[PDB]
Amino acid sequence: SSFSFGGFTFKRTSGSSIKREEEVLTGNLQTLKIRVHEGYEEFTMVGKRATAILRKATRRLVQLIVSGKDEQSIAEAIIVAMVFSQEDCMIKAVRGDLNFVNRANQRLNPMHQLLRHFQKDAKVLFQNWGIEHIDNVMGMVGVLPDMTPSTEMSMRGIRVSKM
Ligand SMILES: O=C(N[C@@H]1CCC[C@H](Nc2nc(-c3c(CO)[nH]c4ncc(F)cc34)ncc2F)C1)N1CCCC1
Repeated sequence: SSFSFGGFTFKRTSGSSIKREEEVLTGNLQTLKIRVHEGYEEFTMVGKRATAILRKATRRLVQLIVSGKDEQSIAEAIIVAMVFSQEDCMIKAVRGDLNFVNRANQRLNPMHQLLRHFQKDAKVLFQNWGIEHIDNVMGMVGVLPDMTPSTEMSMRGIRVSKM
Protein backbone atom coordinates (compact mmCIF):
# COMPACT_ATOMS: atom_id res chain seq x y z
CA SER A 1 0.00 0.00 0.00
CA SER A 2 2.03 2.96 -1.38
CA PHE A 3 0.46 6.48 -1.13
CA SER A 4 1.06 10.22 -1.72
CA PHE A 5 1.04 13.15 0.79
CA GLY A 6 2.51 16.66 0.49
CA GLY A 7 4.45 15.86 -2.67
CA PHE A 8 6.04 12.75 -1.08
CA THR A 9 5.51 9.04 -1.80
CA PHE A 10 5.04 7.12 1.45
CA LYS A 11 5.56 3.33 1.74
CA ARG A 12 4.98 1.44 4.97
CA THR A 13 8.03 -0.79 5.69
CA SER A 14 6.88 -2.05 9.19
CA GLY A 15 3.83 -2.02 11.50
CA SER A 16 0.03 -1.75 11.20
CA SER A 17 -2.72 0.78 12.09
CA ILE A 18 -6.47 1.20 12.68
CA LYS A 19 -8.25 4.56 12.08
CA ARG A 20 -10.27 6.54 14.62
CA GLU A 21 -11.97 9.91 14.01
CA GLU A 22 -10.81 12.30 16.75
CA GLU A 23 -11.40 15.85 17.87
CA VAL A 24 -8.28 17.93 18.57
CA LEU A 25 -7.81 21.55 19.76
CA THR A 26 -5.42 23.99 17.96
CA GLY A 27 -3.40 26.73 19.80
CA ASN A 28 -6.42 28.96 18.97
CA LEU A 29 -8.70 26.45 20.84
CA GLN A 30 -10.38 25.52 17.58
CA THR A 31 -11.82 22.02 17.18
CA LEU A 32 -10.60 19.95 14.21
CA LYS A 33 -11.87 16.42 13.44
CA ILE A 34 -8.86 14.31 12.26
CA ARG A 35 -8.69 10.65 11.16
CA VAL A 36 -6.12 9.32 13.66
CA HIS A 37 -3.92 6.31 12.92
CA GLU A 38 -3.31 4.09 15.89
CA GLY A 39 -0.25 1.91 15.89
CA TYR A 40 3.53 1.93 15.57
CA GLU A 41 4.54 2.19 11.87
CA GLU A 42 7.71 2.74 9.81
CA PHE A 43 7.79 4.43 6.37
CA THR A 44 10.12 5.60 3.60
CA MET A 45 9.30 9.17 2.34
CA VAL A 46 10.43 9.61 -1.27
CA GLY A 47 10.26 13.04 -2.90
CA LYS A 48 11.71 14.79 -5.96
CA ARG A 49 14.37 16.62 -3.84
CA ALA A 50 14.39 14.79 -0.45
CA THR A 51 14.01 11.24 1.05
CA ALA A 52 13.42 10.08 4.65
CA ILE A 53 12.97 7.17 7.05
CA LEU A 54 10.04 7.91 9.34
CA ARG A 55 9.32 6.01 12.57
CA LYS A 56 5.98 6.97 14.16
CA ALA A 57 3.54 5.78 16.90
CA THR A 58 -0.02 7.13 17.56
CA ARG A 59 0.13 10.96 17.27
CA ARG A 60 3.85 10.77 18.06
CA LEU A 61 6.97 10.99 15.82
CA VAL A 62 9.62 8.60 17.23
CA GLN A 63 12.45 9.43 14.71
CA LEU A 64 12.98 11.04 11.24
CA ILE A 65 16.28 10.77 9.35
CA VAL A 66 16.20 13.19 6.33
CA SER A 67 18.37 13.39 3.23
CA GLY A 68 17.81 16.09 0.58
CA LYS A 69 19.34 18.43 -2.03
CA ASP A 70 19.71 21.38 0.48
CA GLU A 71 18.20 23.12 3.58
CA GLN A 72 14.88 24.15 1.83
CA SER A 73 14.30 20.59 0.41
CA ILE A 74 15.04 19.01 3.87
CA ALA A 75 12.76 21.59 5.68
CA GLU A 76 9.87 20.68 3.20
CA ALA A 77 10.30 16.97 4.11
CA ILE A 78 10.46 17.77 7.87
CA ILE A 79 7.21 19.77 7.68
CA VAL A 80 5.30 16.91 5.88
CA ALA A 81 6.65 14.41 8.46
CA MET A 82 5.50 16.53 11.49
CA VAL A 83 2.04 17.06 10.00
CA PHE A 84 1.83 13.33 9.08
CA SER A 85 2.83 12.35 12.68
CA GLN A 86 -0.51 13.99 13.84
CA GLU A 87 1.29 15.29 17.02
CA ASP A 88 -0.43 17.56 19.50
CA CYS A 89 2.44 20.09 19.44
CA MET A 90 2.04 20.30 15.63
CA ILE A 91 -1.72 20.94 16.18
CA LYS A 92 -1.07 23.45 19.04
CA ALA A 93 1.36 25.37 16.75
CA VAL A 94 -1.76 26.53 14.82
CA ARG A 95 -2.48 29.88 16.57
CA GLY A 96 -3.17 33.60 16.17
CA ASP A 97 -4.99 36.03 13.82
CA LEU A 98 -6.84 34.45 10.78
CA ASN A 99 -5.08 31.12 11.63
CA PHE A 100 -8.22 29.02 11.42
CA VAL A 101 -9.08 25.90 9.44
CA ASN A 102 -12.22 26.28 7.18
CA ARG A 103 -14.56 23.61 8.70
CA ALA A 104 -18.02 24.88 7.39
CA ASN A 105 -17.36 22.33 4.55
CA GLN A 106 -17.02 18.91 6.32
CA ARG A 107 -15.79 17.16 3.07
CA LEU A 108 -12.52 19.30 3.22
CA ASN A 109 -9.30 17.75 4.68
CA PRO A 110 -7.81 19.13 7.96
CA MET A 111 -4.46 17.28 7.28
CA HIS A 112 -4.12 19.22 3.94
CA GLN A 113 -5.17 22.47 5.65
CA LEU A 114 -2.54 21.96 8.42
CA LEU A 115 0.01 21.16 5.69
CA ARG A 116 -0.72 24.37 3.65
CA HIS A 117 -0.52 26.41 6.90
CA PHE A 118 2.94 25.03 7.90
CA GLN A 119 4.20 25.14 4.26
CA LYS A 120 3.63 29.01 4.30
CA ASP A 121 5.47 29.39 7.66
CA ALA A 122 7.07 26.57 9.69
CA LYS A 123 8.66 28.96 12.27
CA VAL A 124 5.95 28.47 14.96
CA LEU A 125 5.94 24.67 14.19
CA PHE A 126 9.76 24.28 14.40
CA GLN A 127 10.04 26.47 17.56
CA ASN A 128 7.06 24.77 19.39
CA TRP A 129 8.26 21.22 18.44
CA GLY A 130 10.96 20.99 21.12
CA ILE A 131 14.74 20.51 21.10
CA GLU A 132 16.91 17.67 22.50
CA HIS A 133 20.62 17.00 23.18
CA ILE A 134 21.93 14.44 20.66
CA ASP A 135 24.72 11.82 20.77
CA ASN A 136 27.88 11.73 18.59
CA VAL A 137 26.40 9.58 15.75
CA MET A 138 28.82 10.16 12.87
CA GLY A 139 27.21 10.50 9.41
CA MET A 140 24.07 12.13 10.90
CA VAL A 141 23.76 15.71 12.14
CA GLY A 142 21.27 17.58 14.32
CA VAL A 143 19.17 20.42 13.00
CA LEU A 144 18.02 23.42 15.03
CA PRO A 145 14.58 25.17 14.44
CA ASP A 146 16.35 27.66 12.03
CA MET A 147 17.75 24.73 9.98
CA THR A 148 21.32 25.33 11.27
CA PRO A 149 23.30 22.06 11.63
CA SER A 150 24.38 21.25 15.24
CA THR A 151 26.49 18.37 16.54
CA GLU A 152 25.08 18.79 20.11
CA MET A 153 21.39 19.81 19.65
CA SER A 154 18.46 19.02 17.34
CA MET A 155 14.68 19.18 16.93
CA ARG A 156 13.22 16.23 18.95
CA GLY A 157 13.37 13.03 16.82
CA ILE A 158 15.01 14.80 13.75
CA ARG A 159 18.40 13.83 12.20
CA VAL A 160 19.95 14.98 8.87
CA SER A 161 21.91 12.37 6.84
CA LYS A 162 24.43 13.30 4.05
CA MET A 163 23.39 12.49 0.41
O1 LIG B 1 -8.01 11.99 5.45
C1 LIG B 1 -7.76 12.55 4.39
N1 LIG B 1 -6.50 12.72 3.92
C2 LIG B 1 -5.36 11.98 4.43
C3 LIG B 1 -4.09 12.82 4.37
C4 LIG B 1 -2.89 12.02 4.86
C5 LIG B 1 -2.71 10.73 4.06
C6 LIG B 1 -3.98 9.89 4.09
N2 LIG B 1 -3.84 8.70 3.26
C7 LIG B 1 -3.28 7.56 3.67
N3 LIG B 1 -2.77 7.49 4.91
C8 LIG B 1 -2.31 6.31 5.33
C9 LIG B 1 -1.72 6.27 6.65
C10 LIG B 1 -1.17 5.21 7.25
C11 LIG B 1 -1.05 3.82 6.70
O2 LIG B 1 -0.09 3.09 7.41
N4 LIG B 1 -0.66 5.55 8.48
C12 LIG B 1 -0.88 6.89 8.69
N5 LIG B 1 -0.50 7.60 9.77
C13 LIG B 1 -0.81 8.90 9.77
C14 LIG B 1 -1.52 9.49 8.65
F1 LIG B 1 -1.84 10.81 8.68
C15 LIG B 1 -1.90 8.75 7.56
C16 LIG B 1 -1.56 7.40 7.57
N6 LIG B 1 -2.32 5.16 4.61
C17 LIG B 1 -2.79 5.25 3.36
C18 LIG B 1 -3.25 6.44 2.85
F2 LIG B 1 -3.60 6.48 1.55
C19 LIG B 1 -5.18 10.70 3.62
N7 LIG B 1 -8.75 13.04 3.58
C20 LIG B 1 -8.64 13.47 2.17
C21 LIG B 1 -10.05 13.89 1.81
C22 LIG B 1 -10.92 13.05 2.69
C23 LIG B 1 -10.16 12.94 3.99
